[PDB]
Amino acid sequence: QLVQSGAEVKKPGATVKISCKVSGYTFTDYYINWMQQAPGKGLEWIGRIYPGYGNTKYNDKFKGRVTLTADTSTDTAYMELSSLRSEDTAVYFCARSLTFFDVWGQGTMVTVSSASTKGPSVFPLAPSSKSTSGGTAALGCLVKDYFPEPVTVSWNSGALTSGVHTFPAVLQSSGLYSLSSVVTVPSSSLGTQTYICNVNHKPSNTKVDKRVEPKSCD
Amino acid sequence: DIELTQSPASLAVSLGQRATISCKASQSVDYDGDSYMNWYQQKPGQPPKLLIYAASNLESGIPVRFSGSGSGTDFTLNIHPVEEEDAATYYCQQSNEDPFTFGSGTKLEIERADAAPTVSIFPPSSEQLTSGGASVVCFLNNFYPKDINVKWKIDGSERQNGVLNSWTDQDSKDSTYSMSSTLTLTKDEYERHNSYTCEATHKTSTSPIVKSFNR
Repeated sequence: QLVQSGAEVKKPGATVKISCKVSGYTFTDYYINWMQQAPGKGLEWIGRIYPGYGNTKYNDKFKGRVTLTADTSTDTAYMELSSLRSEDTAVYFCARSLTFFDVWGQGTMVTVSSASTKGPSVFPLAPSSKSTSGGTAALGCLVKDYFPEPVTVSWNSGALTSGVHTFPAVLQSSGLYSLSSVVTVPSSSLGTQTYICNVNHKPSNTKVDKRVEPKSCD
Repeated sequence: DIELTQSPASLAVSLGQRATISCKASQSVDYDGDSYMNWYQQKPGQPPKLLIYAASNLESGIPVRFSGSGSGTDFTLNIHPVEEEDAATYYCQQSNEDPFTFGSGTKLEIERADAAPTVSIFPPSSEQLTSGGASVVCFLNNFYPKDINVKWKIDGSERQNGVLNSWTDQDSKDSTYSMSSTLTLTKDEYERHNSYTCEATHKTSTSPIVKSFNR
């Protein structure tokens, strides 16, 4: 098992240090590599450390900017990246002997931005107006202006799962994230069924339950 | 540094069809008694997962339908009964001589029957209106192909500024795409006009799908 430290949020120019605690083998016996992956982008090798000697080798892209270390005493390897830039926003993974396979950490999300942590505003996306009787209606919640990732959305406390789509957030020019979570439902249920979106943004310890009701004219 | 050249950059096949991708190394990766070439599969928002190592050895857990072939400089990954499940980017990586390097990757996308979007429009919420904001949202769900155009009209005239669009990843099950279009106006702009409509132009129809409401 390879278990990494929690998510990080950093300002540009700052540094981050991620940990990778190992178990179930002789830690000093195998190379540990780190690989990162920007949101919706490929994999990018950063460097390896030999836990036995503490000798390292880094990708040219990060040379002089990354330091890999280890504490054999607690079977933990570390990756420290300095002079952080917004382009450094990515999930960072440790992998034992990536060249000769095999085992990966769960990953550590690091977000680099001048933006500060903020809870989302949750706006209703009122049930779709139907010019003609009988059909499907769409409704949802707009979870706007939060930072950083991630947020979680459920409907009716997880009771409503069919036809739910919680979209990948977009990064607005402001530096804040916004996403929509929609559900399609029979139009006939709008009169009788209550719809609540349950939003949880753990980075700001914010929790909102928003009732999404038909417009007053409906 | 060994350069890994993958091709094509993207593939688009129907479910059940066979696909082959190529990975060429700038120099032979043959050493010991094996070629230090591995293939990884990376699904959206997931860490990469190994498929093949030693150019042709399957990792335990990986189906037979994933086959790695090649030696020296020319390598290939082949996927038989392709399914929506396989929608990801496939990378090859050489582990012969440091630094270890990855190919640019080959994005596997699936083809399917054209599907018209299910369009829903949502007036600004009472909550948002209480402040100085008014966003009008349209959901364009479960359509194909991905190519689609949305036009917003206020009292019959197009509005191009203050719209944010977002597309979902190709659906992992039915291979469709969904998109959201949000038109943000001031509370004053919203209350100043009456008719709000989003028009979806997709190849599935000669005429755009129109959803609209009057304040």
